[PDB]
Amino acid sequence: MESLTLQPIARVDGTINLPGSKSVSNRALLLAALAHGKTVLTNLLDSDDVRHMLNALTALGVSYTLSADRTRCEIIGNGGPLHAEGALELFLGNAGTAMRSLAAALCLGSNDIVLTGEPRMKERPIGHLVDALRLGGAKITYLEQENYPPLRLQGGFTGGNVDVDGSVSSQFLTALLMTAPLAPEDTVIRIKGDLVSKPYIDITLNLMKTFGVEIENQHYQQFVVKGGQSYQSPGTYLVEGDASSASYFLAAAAIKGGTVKVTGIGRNSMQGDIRFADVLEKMGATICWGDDYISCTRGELNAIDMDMNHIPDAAMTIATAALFAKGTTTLRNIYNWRVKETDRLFAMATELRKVGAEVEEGHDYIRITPPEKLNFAEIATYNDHRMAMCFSLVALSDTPVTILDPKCTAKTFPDYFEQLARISQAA
Ligand SMILES: O=C(O)C1=C[C@@H](OP(=O)(O)O)[C@@H](O)[C@H](O)C1
Repeated sequence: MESLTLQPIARVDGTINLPGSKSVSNRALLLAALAHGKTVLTNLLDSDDVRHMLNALTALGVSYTLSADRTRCEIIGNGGPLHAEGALELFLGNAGTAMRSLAAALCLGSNDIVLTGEPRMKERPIGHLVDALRLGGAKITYLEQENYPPLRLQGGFTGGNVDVDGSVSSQFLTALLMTAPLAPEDTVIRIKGDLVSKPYIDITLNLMKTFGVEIENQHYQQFVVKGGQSYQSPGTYLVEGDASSASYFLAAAAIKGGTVKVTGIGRNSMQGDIRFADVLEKMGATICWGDDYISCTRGELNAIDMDMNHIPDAAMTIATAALFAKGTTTLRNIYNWRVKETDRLFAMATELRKVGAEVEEGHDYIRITPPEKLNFAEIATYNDHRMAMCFSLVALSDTPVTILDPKCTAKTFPDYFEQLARISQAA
């Protein structure tokens, strides 16, 4: 199969202009499609997950144009819920941000649409969201395994009292929050218990406000939404650079810099993953903040023991950075790594051991003891962009590393290796 071998990188230094945020991009596209008026999105991410959302909007009849590099999108708002019949099939790859949000949005009014995706997506849970949508009136059918896509959506979400489990994915609550304002009746969303990946809920509320809608957040345990609202185009909107994509470059500097500056995000960013910089600082790196940049400069690197529930995606980057730290690193409260692009706890533990680390794969945590020196390994990537990007960091040592299926980075960052190479120096 395809592979890429990275030669040892002696030092990293430079500036990277980040690709757009996948999280912001897909929310902005769906809201722009539902809104009244024309929205111009700039710095939109061009990656598989965004392309699947764009294809879905095209299939649903939404009109838009894209610039040559696909980062500028002029969307003609539908001025209300999107519709299709005939069990129209929308293929969503392994894009959770599209699968979960569209599963809820397309329950407004009447419809007959099927949502499906790649094999792994048919193994990623969605029952908590379906349960909530049904309590609000939606008719949803599991076409294969109960609690997982594919789904046949026949509409009917009118609002009301809806309970939702927030313990496995914040994407379910995000989906409900963006959908409820357009339902005819008011909706009260009660969180059953714990809420994981909380910062992503803040991203959703931020985007909804940009598109003209606010709701009552009662300490993240209950959300009161007024029905009968309409989203409105914000005019021109700048999509933040991707803070998760930034993690690899800031970590590279913490390991082998040099100073690496990423632009497109800064101290005012809405993304929870900018807090990844705080972790590097705790490990011994120096961080600089600007209005439109974050930079990291090599200091030292010491192991940490931290609850990473607030930054589950960027946290994976700490797992390979831990190979270069002094001491044993423990990342806790990351159970849902198991239900994402791949089971990330199994995958990370398996590949880390291949380069020499002693690793304890806990049920919802991972403990990593680095080897005195790394060895060469051919890294399996599990159709997971982040496994490829995380393991690229192994090359910031005396050994090369071979990454299988390097194009899997295209899920959120097609140009990843060219960008890592841009900051890679021989001297
Ligand atoms: O809503 C979003 O943009 C995302 C929320 C997170 O999922 P969970 O809430 O399942 O942790 C994150 O892991 C995913 O990559 C993107």
